[PDB]
Amino acid sequence: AVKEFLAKAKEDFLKKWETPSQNTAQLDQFDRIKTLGTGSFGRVMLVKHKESGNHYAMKILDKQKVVKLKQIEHTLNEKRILQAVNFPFLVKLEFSFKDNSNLYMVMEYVAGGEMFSHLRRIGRFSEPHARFYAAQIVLTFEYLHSLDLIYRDLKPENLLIDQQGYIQVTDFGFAKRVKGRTWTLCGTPEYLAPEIILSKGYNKAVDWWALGVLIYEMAAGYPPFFADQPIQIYEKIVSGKVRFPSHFSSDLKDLLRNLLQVDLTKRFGNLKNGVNDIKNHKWFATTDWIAIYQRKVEAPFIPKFYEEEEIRVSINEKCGKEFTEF
Amino acid sequence: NFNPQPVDTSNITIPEKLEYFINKYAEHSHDKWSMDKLANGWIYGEIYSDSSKIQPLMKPYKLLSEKEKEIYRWPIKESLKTMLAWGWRIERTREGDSMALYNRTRRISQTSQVDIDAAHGYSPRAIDMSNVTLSRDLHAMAEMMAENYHNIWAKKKKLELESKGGGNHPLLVPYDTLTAAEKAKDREKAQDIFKFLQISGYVVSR
Ligand SMILES: Nc1ncnc2c1ncn2[C@@H]1O[C@H](COP(=O)(O)OP(=O)(O)NP(=O)(O)O)[C@@H](O)[C@H]1O
Ligand SMILES: [Cl-]
Repeated sequence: AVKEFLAKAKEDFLKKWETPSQNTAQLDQFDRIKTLGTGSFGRVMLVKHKESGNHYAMKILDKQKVVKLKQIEHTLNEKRILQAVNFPFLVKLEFSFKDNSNLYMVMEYVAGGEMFSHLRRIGRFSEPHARFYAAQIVLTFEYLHSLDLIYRDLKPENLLIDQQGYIQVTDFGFAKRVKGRTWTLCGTPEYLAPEIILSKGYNKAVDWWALGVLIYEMAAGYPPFFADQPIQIYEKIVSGKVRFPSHFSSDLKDLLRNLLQVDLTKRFGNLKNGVNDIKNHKWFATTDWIAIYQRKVEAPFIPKFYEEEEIRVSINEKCGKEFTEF
Repeated sequence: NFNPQPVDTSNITIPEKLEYFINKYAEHSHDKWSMDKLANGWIYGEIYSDSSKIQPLMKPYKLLSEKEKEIYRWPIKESLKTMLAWGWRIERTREGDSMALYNRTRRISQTSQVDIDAAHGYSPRAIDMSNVTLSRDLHAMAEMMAENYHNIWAKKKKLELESKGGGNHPLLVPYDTLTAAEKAKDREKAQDIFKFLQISGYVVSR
C-alpha cells in the first residue's frame, strides 16, 4: 500500500536520473505567442504546443550568457533534476531541448504569484496560512530526501504560488543527490544551517533547519538571523541564539526550537522518527497531511489572473562542450 | 558656591528583568572598544604587552571574566540606577527593532568561504547608532543624565581636593557653563545609553 508507491516513485526517479531524457521536443513544434518575462539567461515565452494546443512557458537560455554568468553546472543540474522528479509541489518540466545557440526548458504554464513578493506585500502570514504553506514544504522534503536529494536552497524567492494557491519549488540549481555527507558551501546567508558555516560537512538535516527559517520568516515577516553584513549573520546562526516575536504561539515556538536546533543530532526531521516528529508536532495538529498532498485543502490566497523580438539560432554550434549532457 | 549633589543611588535595586539589557549593552560596548583598538592598530595576544600593541581582552565578551565584564557593567548599572532614583520608568515596549532594520530586498544565493572563515574568529561590528534619533523629550532627559555624570565627577573631585587641602580644577563649575567640547563626553555617554535603550525596544519615561 504505502510501501508500493515510495518504492515505485524512487524506481521511476532513478531510471530518469541515471539516463536523462534529451531533445524531447523541437522549436518548430510550438507557436510563439509572446514574451512573459526576461530572465538572467534570456526570455520566457508563452508558447502553444501545435499538436496538443496546450500553453507552456518556454524558458530560453542563451548558452553563451549561462557560461559568462558561471551558471553552467547549476543549469545542467536543475534540468537533470526536473526531468526525473514528480511531486505536486515541484514545477513540471514538460519538454527540454537545445540548439546551436540556446537551451529550452518548456515548463507547465503557471499564472500565479511569487511567495517572496506576496509575503513582503502582506508583511507576515498568520500561523494558519504559514502552516498551510509549511505542510507543502514538509511533504516536498520528505519526497526529495526519499530520493537522497538535499535541496539546500529553501527561501521564499524559490517558491511560486500556483493557480490554486499551492506552492511549487522553482529552482534546483544546488540540489544534490548524496548518501551521507557533502561539503559545498551554497545557499543564501540568512538560510545557512550552522553545520554549513562550520565547514566540516553536512547532510539532509540542513533542509529541516531551512524549514525552521522559512516558517519563522513567514510568521514574523523577517527571518531569525539578519545583519548588515554576512559575517555577523553567520555568527548569530552558529551562536545558537534566536528570539521569537511575542505574537508567536507556544506551539510554534516549540516546533521552531526543535527545527532551529544548532545540534543537527537533535534536530526534528533528523531523528529516528524522521519526518513524523514534524508531522505529529502540536503546531501541525489541524493539518490533514493526505488532503494537503491531494491538494484538497482550500488555499488562503488565489493569485489574480510591438514588444516581440525574434529568436535567432546561430548556424554554428555555441558551447557544445559545456552543454553536451543537456 | 558650586555644590554638585548627584542623586544618591546607594539604595537603588535594579529590577532583575533589566539584566537582559545590561548584558546586551555591555557586549555592544566591549565590541565597540575592540573595533576602536583594531582601528588604532592593536591586535589580540594571549599574553599582554604594551610593546608592539597586543591586547588579550580583544576577544569575544563571553570569554571575559566577571572582573573584565564589570568594566562595562558597572557604569551601565550606575546609569540605570540614576534614572530609577529620579522615579523614571524603564519598560521594554517591543523586541530589538528587528523588522524596521531588516533589509527586505530579494536575496541571491551567493556565499563566500572568506566570510564563513572570518565568522570563526572575533570579528566585532557594533551597530552604528549615528542614524538613531531621540525625541525632543528624550534629548532633554539625555541632557539631564549628561549633567548628572558631570556632577558625579565634580562631587568626587571636590571631595578629593577638600581631603588633600590642595588642588584646583577649572571644570569644577556648573555643567551648563561648560563649552560644547567640554560637555561632549558626558553628552555622548548619555545619548549612547538612550539610543541603545531605544534600539533594544525600551522606552524611558518620566
Ligand atoms: N511557468 C511559468 N509560467 C508563467 N510565467 C512564467 C513561468 N516561469 C517564468 N515565468 C515568467 O518569466 C519571468 C522571468 O523568468 P524566471 O524564470 O523567473 O527568471 P530567473 O532567470 O529564474 N531569475 P531569478 O529567479 O531571480 O534567478 C517570471 O517573472 C514570470 O513572469
Ligand atoms: Cl525629571
